This record gives sequence, C-alpha cells and structure tokens, in this order.
Amino acid sequence: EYLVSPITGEKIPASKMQEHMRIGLLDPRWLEQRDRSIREKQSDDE
Amino acid sequence: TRLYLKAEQERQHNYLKDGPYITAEEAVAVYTTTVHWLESRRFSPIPF
Amino acid sequence: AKLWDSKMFAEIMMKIEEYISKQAKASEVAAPEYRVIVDANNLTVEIENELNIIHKFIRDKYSKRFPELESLVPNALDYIRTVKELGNSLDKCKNNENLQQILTNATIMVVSVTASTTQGQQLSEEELERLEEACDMALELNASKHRIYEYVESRMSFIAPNLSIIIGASTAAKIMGVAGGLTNLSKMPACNIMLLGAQRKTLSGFSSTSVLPHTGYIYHSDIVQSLPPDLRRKAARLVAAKCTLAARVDSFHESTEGKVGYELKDEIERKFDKWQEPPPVKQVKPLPAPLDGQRKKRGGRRYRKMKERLGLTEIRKQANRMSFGEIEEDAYQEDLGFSLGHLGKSGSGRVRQTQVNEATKARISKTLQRTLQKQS
Amino acid sequence: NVMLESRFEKMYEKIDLTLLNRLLRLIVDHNIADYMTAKNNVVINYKDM
Amino acid sequence: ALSRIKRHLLTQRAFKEVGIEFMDLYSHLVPVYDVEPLEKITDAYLDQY
Amino acid sequence: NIANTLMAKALQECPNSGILWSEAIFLEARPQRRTKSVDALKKCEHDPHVLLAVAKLFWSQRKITKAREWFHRTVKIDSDLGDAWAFFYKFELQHGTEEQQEEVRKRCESAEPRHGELWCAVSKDIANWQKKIGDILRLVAGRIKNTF
Amino acid sequence: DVNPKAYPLADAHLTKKLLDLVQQSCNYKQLRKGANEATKTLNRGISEFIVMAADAEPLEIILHLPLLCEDKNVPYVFVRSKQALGRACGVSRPVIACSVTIKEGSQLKQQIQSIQQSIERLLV
Amino acid sequence: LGVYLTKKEQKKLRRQTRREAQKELQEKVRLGLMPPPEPKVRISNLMRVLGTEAVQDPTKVEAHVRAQMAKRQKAHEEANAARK
Repeated sequence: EYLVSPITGEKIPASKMQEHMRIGLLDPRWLEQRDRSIREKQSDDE
Repeated sequence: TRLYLKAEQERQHNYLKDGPYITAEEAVAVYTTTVHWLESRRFSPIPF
Repeated sequence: AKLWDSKMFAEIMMKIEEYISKQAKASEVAAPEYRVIVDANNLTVEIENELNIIHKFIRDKYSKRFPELESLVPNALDYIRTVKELGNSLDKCKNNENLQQILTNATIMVVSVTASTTQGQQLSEEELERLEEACDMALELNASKHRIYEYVESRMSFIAPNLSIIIGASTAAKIMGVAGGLTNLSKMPACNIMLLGAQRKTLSGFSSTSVLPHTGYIYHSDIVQSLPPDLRRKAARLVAAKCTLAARVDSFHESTEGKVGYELKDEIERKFDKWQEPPPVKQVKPLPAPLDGQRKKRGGRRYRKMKERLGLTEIRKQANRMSFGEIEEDAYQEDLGFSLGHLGKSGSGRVRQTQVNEATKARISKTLQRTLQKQS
Repeated sequence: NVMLESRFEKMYEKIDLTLLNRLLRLIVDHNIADYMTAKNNVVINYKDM
Repeated sequence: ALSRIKRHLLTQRAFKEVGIEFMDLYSHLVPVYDVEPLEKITDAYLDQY
Repeated sequence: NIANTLMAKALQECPNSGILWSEAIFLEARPQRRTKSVDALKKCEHDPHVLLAVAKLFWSQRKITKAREWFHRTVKIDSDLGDAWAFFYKFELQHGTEEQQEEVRKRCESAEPRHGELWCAVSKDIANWQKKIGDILRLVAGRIKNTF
Repeated sequence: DVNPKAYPLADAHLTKKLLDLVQQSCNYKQLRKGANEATKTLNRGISEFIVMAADAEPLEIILHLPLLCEDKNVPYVFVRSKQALGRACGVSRPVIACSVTIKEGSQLKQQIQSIQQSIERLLV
Repeated sequence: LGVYLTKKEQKKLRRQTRREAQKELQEKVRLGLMPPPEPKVRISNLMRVLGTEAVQDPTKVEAHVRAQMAKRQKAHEEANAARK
C-alpha cells in the first residue's frame, strides 16, 4: 500500500510508515548533541 | 549502620519465616488482662 | 431446606456428570470427550455456587456461637474447615495443631484472642448436628472439585494446548475452572484474568502490601514466582496478557500443536531476561572545573522574580542586626545561639512592626501539586 | 524495703503487630488501629540497603 | 487538610518507604526515621488527637 | 445465553428501565454482579426496584448492615413500590432480631404514605396477581377486575 | 483477499470514514483502544460499534470480539491495517481493536448512526 | 488513504517548525540581514525599557511606545485581513 506523508507531502510505502514518522522528525539538535558528546569522548585522556 | 541493618534484616526474616513468637495462650492471657482492666476502669473506646 | 436442596442438586450432579468424568479419566488407563470437558467446566461453576450457598448457611448458623470469625477468616473453605474443627467447644483453641494447617499463625492468634472475648452463646444439639452435616457436605464438594480439577489438568494437554504451554496445567486448570470454562476465560479481559482466584486476605495489623493484594493464580504461578519480589507484579501483568491471548487462540481450536503458545512463551522469557538484564556501563561525570572570569546572565521577569524570592527582606535584614552593648535575654531555650536581633527589640529604629514579605512564602513544588491532584 | 529498678530490654523491637493491633482496637477505633499498625509496617531504607 | 487526613485514616493501609539514619551518641546508636511529610501531617494529627 | 442476548437487546433499546436492570443484575454471574452489573446501573437510574436489587445483592453477599441500610433507604425513598416489603420482611426474619422484624412488620401496615398499596405492589411486581387474588382483597368485586 | 476469516472487511471508501470517525471520537474522549478495552466496553454495554484490524498475528485474539458483539447486539467491522487504525486512535503503536462508546449529549451521534448503518449493510 | 499523526507527534512537528523559524531569524540578525530586534514595550513595560528617557520627554516616549503597540496590532490585523 501507499500513504501520503503528513510531515513531508510525499507518497511512501505503507510498510515504512512507522519508521518514516519516527525518523522524519528526528530533531537535528539531537544530532548536534550526539556530535558534541562524541567530540569530547575522543579527546578524553586515560 | 550497615552491620545493624544487616542484623535487622536477619531478625525480620526470622520473624517472617518462624512466625509470631507469642504463643496463642500468652496472647490470650495478655488480651484478657487488658480487657479486664479496661472493663474495670469503664473505658469508652476513642472514636474516629 | 436450602441445605437439603443443595445436597440433592450435588447428589444429582455427582451421580451422572462426576461419574462420566471418572469414567473418561479411567478410560485411557458417539460419546466424545469435548462435551465431558464442557460439563466438567459446568460442574466446577455449579459446585462453586452451591459451596457459596453452603458457606452462607454455615456462617449464618455459626454467627450465634462466634459472630466474628467470618471477618477474621474471609475465605469460604477456610471458614468451613475452621468451624468444623472449632465447633461449640472453644476451650481447645489453645495449641490447636489441627488449626495450623487451616489458618496461618498470624490469624490463629487473632481468632484465639477474639474467642476469649466473644458474646456468642453456645449452640444446641440440633444446630450442632446440622452445622456438622453442612461442613461434611462442603468438604465432600471440595474433594469432588479437586477430583474434577485433576481431570481438567489431565485433559489440558488436549483442550487448551497454548495456555498450558504458557503456564503450568495446574494454574491452567485453576484459572479455567474459576473463570467458568475456556470460552468464558477467553471472553474475559486480560486485566481480569490476573485477578482470578484472588482471596481477599485480611490484613492482620500489617500493611496491605505485605498481604499482597490483587494477587491471583497467575501471580502465584511458577513463572511469575520465579522472579524477584520487586519484579512480580509486572511479570503477573505480562503473563496474564499473554495467557489471555493464548486462551483467545485456543477457544477457536487454532494452533493445536502450540506454535502460538511457544511464540508467546519465548517472548515472555525474553521480556523476563530484559527486565533482569545487568545495568549498562555509565561514565562517571567529573566535577566541573573551577570557574573564573565573567559569564553574562540574562535579566527579566524570571530574574526579577528569582531576585525577589532570594533577595534580602526587611525583616530578614533586621534579623542579622544585633544591638551593641544592649544584652538581651535568651529567647529560644533549645538553641541559645538563636536570637531575633533588632526584631522586636528597641533600637531598631522602626516604630511599627515589620511585615512579612509574601514573596518569600513557602509553597509546594509543581510535581507535588500533581500528586495532590491524584489523591483527592 | 526492697526497690527494683529495671527496664524492658527490647520492648520496642518485640511489639507484635497483630497483638498490638488487637490491643489498639480494644481502646481505639479499628480503622485507626489498623492505620497505626500498618504505618508501623513499612520499608526501612538507608542508602543502598 | 482535615479531609485528606480522615481519608488517609480510613482507606490508607500502604505507605512509602521511610529513610533511617543513626544518631551517634558515641556510646550507642539511636535510630532516626525520616517519613514523607504528607504522611507526617496525618501521623502528627493522629498523635495529637 | 439466549436470555443474556435478549437482556442485552432490551437494555440497549430501553435504557433506564428499573425492573429490567434489576433483573439483569441477577442474570449476570456472581463475580460480575457488582463491578459492572450494578455500578453503571446505579449510574443509570434510581428506581425503587433498583434499590431493592442492590439490597438483595448485598444480602446474597451476607452484608447484613449494608443490606438493612439499603432496605431502609428503599423504604424511605418510595413505600408500597416494587414489592420490596416481602423481601425486607424475609431478610429481617432471617437476619434481624425478632423485635426488629416485628417493628418492620408494623411499619409495613396499611397507610397512604407507607404500604397503602403493599398488596397491589406485590401483585404488580412479584406477579402474585390472580383471578381469586383480587377477590381475596377488600375490593372483591373491584380489585378482581383490576388484577389478573 | 489476504485474510479470508476477516469479516466483514470494509472497503477503501468506507475505511476512510471509519478512521475519520474514530479520530473524531478520540478528540471527544469517546474512544477505547485495545482488544481488552473493547471487550470491557462490550461487557458494560457502552460501545455502540467496534472496529478491528484484519492483520493481527494470530487473528484469534480479536476473533472473540465478533461473538461478543453478536451477544451484546453491537455492530462490528474489520479494517485491513492495524497501523492506520492505531494512527486514527492517536497512538503511535498499532491498534488491532478500538471501541466507540455511548455518551450523553454527544455531537457525534448522527455520524455514529450513519457508520452503524453502513456497517450493518456490510454484514451479509 | 491519509494518515493521522498523533498529538505528541503534532507537538514535535510544531516545535521543530517554530525552532526552525526562530533560528532563521537569529541567523538573519547575526549576519546583519535584518536589524536586531527591538525590545517589546507595553504600558506596564514603559518604565523598565524607556524609564530614563520618559522623565525627560514623557509624552514623546508614550507616543513612541503606543506607536510600537499599534504597529504590533497593525501587523496582526493586516495578516488576519490578508488571510481572510
């Protein structure tokens, strides 16, 4: 089946709808937070 | 504090496993004495 | 009357249906066996109803002798056994070896204590013999119920395979009998299955949590009891939901082998493993480095409110001012260090009394307001 | 004239909750007695213990 | 507050965990119990009554 | 089961029916007689048959004080209605004292505000109406035509 | 098609109205989610119709709902997707059974009768 | 057919859109595209933002504040009328 996106205005397969809503609104500041959490982790000493 | 709490856990487990340590005869004697005392003094129970 | 009519009904049921159940049980040692399961599930309900009637009659008859034991012993079968053992003679209540099995040691003290201060008069010979015959009938009905439950346990490998896979056939039989049969248990919501066979145990001084309220066969089943006590209500809920799913599957005789039963049992085990999983590695947060320099902080309505709440108040300004040379009498006995200062004492320069800054009022947190909304 | 001064060694730690509940029901409302004896049966906590 | 107190007296039989510390008198340990303030109000009113 | 289906259809088409709801209480099995069969029922209406049914349910649970309180409430809210007097008398004889039973019987005497149509209520509710039942009453010529 | 035991199975035109009315009832605090709550509503005699999905994994865990609906004289209809029913219920998780409940003075009453008539037309 | 995003999902979408617009404005102000925002002043706010200049020319300050208030109201009514 095919469904219209309430977040993107595009047609998507019905099987990917749950993941499409789950990752179509992944807040980009989450990616920023993960980036700054990994940048500090790499620079950490022993 | 840690030692006393470990001992208290042991004591509570002993009470739970071994049941009440007051025999029914002793409890009945205590309760009867209290009842007789309250009846003698004419004590009205404290209401809600 | 009602005691005799119930006896006639029990005899009529045992003559035909119980005999057929025994014959079907001993057969393996045009007359199918599914109808035998149906009429056995009817017998358990009939026996429960007539046992409730018998318990009502026994309680009514015994309220003349000991009118409190019904509240002290809430369970019907335990009440019947206790009234059978005690009877009119309450003198033998001391060191009742025969009562330790019927009642726990917590309520044995309660019944012994209450029996010493009971106003109920002794029964008569006719009342005693009627009560004894009623108790004997109740125990006979209980034995018949145990036999029919044994038969249902034997047949659960054939009637309810998925539900017997998820939970043991003993718990399977005990929930199927009390629910009124496989169809009635499958038409029952998952929240009502966990409460099947939940005896309203009377809290004997102890808290309600110690008595484990709202607990049934599922909770006391083998898989749920194989969990730490802090993780047993969640296990009971999950097992009840999966058992409801399995029962709904079985009521239509689908998945006879038990593919759905295993597909649910293995995910139950997976959830149990996930709950008991060791906690992951969490990095220790080091203390923040000591801070030097200037950091710009905003100001506004929030900052103004915070400063008003935290800033010095006039009465709290007078509190930390002590007159020089004017020795004051000690105010608070428990703490001699405590002193009002210029508050209420001459020399403060204020003719009128300082008023309370209402911005420093103490009030509950936001989340503590939420609890009050869930309490009233 | 003989005077005996003594103390009940572990009265606080040996007050049976069921017997205390009965003795309280003797003098106070059974709801109040049940509340008090249930309050005396709670989880004692300290750090990780 | 009085209505909440009476409701707790009637229907409340389960309570939250209470913390325990020990006052060190250097000769023995005196247990000290921290109860929830919401239950503390009810217990204090019950004691006074 | 067919009786249960018919009762479900009847309640759905005719809600707020005191007698229908009171009888539907006793169609349902004992585990579900309280939590769902009588709670939403008391939510729906407060018919004299409803209060009588609640008192009967409490009596079947051997809650004597609750049963007596609910029977007194039923009598106070509506007297000579729903034939509750027969059940009240039976319950008082079974559980209440002889003095209490005698007092209840005396209160069940014929009076315009209380138990004036007690026989009529019994005939209407308990279906005790008969061809000779009306003739047995004072209005032998009159109540016979009214009664079945 | 995919599931033969599913009956009655609503078509594309009807399932849109079913899901829209389910969402509207959710907005009016008139919807119950899950097979257990649908069963509870049917027992309590508060549901006027019941919807469920045709793609439940056993399909026998919501198959008692048609029997209970016939017992309680409540219309029932099946849809072809659990995820869409869950979304119409306002829940991210898939829902395989939803109930619409009787309310006093509700403004959804006319749509309720319209959908019940369509559901009855689907059966037989 | 169409799908209905849940209430939490609607809240997330609205919050993300508002944050996107806010970041757009902030980066426009950073690079000097738009003038930096002026403080929003109402009558009760007049003595906090324009306090020192409202003692010298009180009525000019009042007129400026009320002009700002009207312009804020002017844009709202203009948007409502254009959208209608």
